[PDB]
Order: sequence, then structure tokens, then C-alpha cells
Amino acid sequence: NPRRLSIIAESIRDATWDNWKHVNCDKLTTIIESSLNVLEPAEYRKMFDRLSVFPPSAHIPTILLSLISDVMVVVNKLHKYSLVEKQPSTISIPSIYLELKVKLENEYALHRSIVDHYNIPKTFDSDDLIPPYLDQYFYSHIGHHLKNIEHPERMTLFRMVFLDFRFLEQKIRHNTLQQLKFYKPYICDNDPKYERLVNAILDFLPKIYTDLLRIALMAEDEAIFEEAHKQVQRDNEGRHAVYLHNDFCLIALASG
Amino acid sequence: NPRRLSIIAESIRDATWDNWKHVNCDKLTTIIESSLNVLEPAEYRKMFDRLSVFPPSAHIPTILLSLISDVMVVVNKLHKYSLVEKQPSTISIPSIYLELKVKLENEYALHRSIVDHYNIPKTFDSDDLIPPYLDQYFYSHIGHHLKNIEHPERMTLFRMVFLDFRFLEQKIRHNTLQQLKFYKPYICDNDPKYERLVNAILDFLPKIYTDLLRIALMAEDEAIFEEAHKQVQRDNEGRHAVYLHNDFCLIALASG
Repeated sequence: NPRRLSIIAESIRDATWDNWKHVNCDKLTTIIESSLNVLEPAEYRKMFDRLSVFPPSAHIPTILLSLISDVMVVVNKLHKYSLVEKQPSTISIPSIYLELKVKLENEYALHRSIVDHYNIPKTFDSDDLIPPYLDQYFYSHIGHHLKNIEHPERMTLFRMVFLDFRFLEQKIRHNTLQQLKFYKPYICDNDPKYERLVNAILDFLPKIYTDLLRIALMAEDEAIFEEAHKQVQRDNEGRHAVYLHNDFCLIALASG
Repeated sequence: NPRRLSIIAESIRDATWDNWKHVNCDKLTTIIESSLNVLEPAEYRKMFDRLSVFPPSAHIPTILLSLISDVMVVVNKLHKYSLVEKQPSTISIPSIYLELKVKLENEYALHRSIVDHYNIPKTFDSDDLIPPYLDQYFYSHIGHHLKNIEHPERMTLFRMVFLDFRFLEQKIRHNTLQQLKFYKPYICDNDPKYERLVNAILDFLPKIYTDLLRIALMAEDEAIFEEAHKQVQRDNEGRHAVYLHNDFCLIALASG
């Protein structure tokens, strides 16, 4: 937006990166909070502060905010102001409102939120490894929250040691790098056995019903086949995001 | 009207079912009451609240309105305002104000109202099993009131054991269709021994003075013949719809 660019440019002359992200946390936050001041604080601001846990680029279902027609009427009026855009039927937030104001101001509800960010995903456990995930939230945003809560859920709920979530993520998303972005920045104290085992998994992961279990059989060195057994019991690079009508291709000299 | 339609569409666009009947409990109930603010609670609103005991869309007799001529002029001026249309002398109620206006707001006058709603039919009892039911109200309301009060009065005045209701309702409605709607859900208050007998007679009911006696004679395991003996002491589906004549007809392909 023009005002953010103008204020950032003016701040830079009096650093291109310090004033770009660090400074102006007390000038821009002033005007955006002045705009915020229109809302009734008791009911609205608290619900807004509940929303800090979401990824900066994220869409929000109604049940999650309900945990954290009253809720839908409330979000309706907050949208009516200019603070929460609803679409048919996830809901998202303006970033200019998202990553600046509530980023600065927050209580320790994060834990009460984040355990709820474990409470409902734990309920989303099915007989098989087919849980009713949400396409954008349960597939993507779950990694942040599961890393936020604790370690042991990392070796179970992200199903990296499992196999089904791979199929779910791949088939529902079209696509792969967006998983790697969650495969690398998600390696915490998950012990030597997994630190390294999931790294061996990740080395193979970019290299590509019965097909998935058969290919898991090859990685016998990893426990992937170990649970592929229970599942059956119960081209280096390829682009498909462009579907059809393509002619020619070529590659950067500088390997870029 | 183009007020409830407009507000319901607004609420739905801002769930087609929650906003249909469940939501708007604060915005369809304010307006449905704000319009009624021109009245007084001493005489009008009190009896109007008492009238909530009646079905969502049905009638009200003069005498039963009396026990729950002053009432007559009261409902006359209420008709004048806009509360209770008076017709020749059955009287019916608007469904909007009976249903969405007074359902949420109700004081515990139901006990006296329903005990009176039992007392009047008990007074409306004869030596034989011919009670002085009014044409429409009593036939369509004694079942509800009996289910409201207790099971033995249902056992008596439903006349599942007696045979006279089977004649009176069928020959005063033309049909037994609504008699089946009485029998099917009104099972709760009795005893399961009576309930299985009512199940058997309910199964017998859609299949079909002295003729009724002969029909009841065939059913020997039920008390209907047992009472039919005192009454005399003291086929397949048939519609009969258009009163002039009928030319052609057919059944839907999907049995629908």
C-alpha cells in the first residue's frame, strides 16, 4: 500500500533493511492501531489476539476460531468493519493487519491456543491413516503448531515415519517444494534415530494404492515399510502444474 | 412476507438452515416483538403468552380460550390490533407470532394450561364413548394434550383400547391419514405392553355401526374387540379424493 511504502522510504533515509523490518514498529503500529480503535475492545480485540498463532499467510476455518451463531456473527461484524475477509468456506486476514500489530501485542494465550492446536488435531485421528484434513490448514499449518507443542507428536502426527500423509498431501495439492519447506525447517530434538532417519527420507523425497507400499518396501532401511506392512494389511524432476499446451524449454547457464 | 424473507436471506448470506430457523433468535424476535409493543401486558400479552400452549399452526375454540365472555371481547380487540383473527365459531392464530414470537419467551403457565386442557375433555365425556369433540380442534389436539400430561389419560381418551375414536375420527375427517399421524409418534406415555398392542393396531390401521363391530371381531388379541362387545351391547388402500369423478392416474416410476 502507498502509505506503508512512503513511510518505509522516509524511515530508510533517517536503513534499507533496519527501517525495512525492524524500525517503524512504533509509527506504523500507531496509525494501524488508530484505525483499529473503532472496534469494541472487550469482545473483538480479544478474539483478534486469539488469531496470532496462525501462519502469516493462512486461511482460517470457523470451528478453530470457535474453539479459541455467535462466532459467525462476530466474525461477520469484524469483517463488516475491515478486519477479516470471508470467502465461500475458509476465511483469511489482511497481512497489513496481521504481522504488525498483534505481532507486537499478545498475552501467553499461545499455550492455551497451541494445546488446542493439539487438542482438535488429536481428535482428527481415524481408524486408518485417512483423517478428515482440511486442504490448506490441516496439511500445511499443522506443522508449525505441532512443532510448537512438543516433540513426540513429531514422530507420529506428521506421518513422516508413516506413508499415508504423503499420498494425501501429494494428491490434494497441485506442490512438492511446499512440503520440503516444511520438511527441512521442522527437524528439532526428535532424537538421533529420527534426526538422521528423516534426513535419509528427505534425501529420497524429491527423487520422485499398491505402488506406494511397493516403493516403501525398497526403503527397507527405514521404518516406512514397517508401517506400509500394516497399510497393505488393512525421472528426477517433473513439472505438472502446467497441464497442457507447452512447446519448448531451456535451462540457465549459471545453473539458476 | 418481504420482511422475514429479506432478513432470512440476509442472515443466510451473512447458513441456509441455522439462519433459517435457529439463528435470528435475536433479530427476528426483536422485530416480531417490536411491532407488538403497541399493546398492554395486563390483559393482552398475558393471555397471548398462555396461548403458546396451542400447536404452532392450529385453531382455538371460544370455550377453551375462556377456561385458559370477557375473553371473547379480549380476543376481539386483539383481532383489532393484529393478534388473533376471529372467524365463524372456531378461531385460529397467525403462525408467525405463535411460533417465532413467543416460543423463546414462556413462563411456567404450561402446567395449569395443560391440566385445564385435560380437565375440559374429561368434562367433555359422555356415558357412551361419544364425547362432544368439536369438529377440528379436539380431534387434532386431545392427543397432544394427553401426551403432554401423562400416559393413563392418553390410554383412556386416545381410545386405542376403545373402538369409538376409530369411527368418530374417520367419519369426521375425510381422513384416517391424520389419525395415523396421531398414533405413530404418540407412543411415549403408557406401558410397553400397551405400546406393542398399539403397534399392532397401527399396522392394521392403513389396511382399512355393525360393520365396525365385525371388523373389530377379527382382531382378537387386541382389546378393541373387548370394548366393541360393550359398544354393540350399549381391504387395501383407498383415497376417494376428487368429489366429481376421475379419469386417469398412474404411479411414479421410482415408487415416489
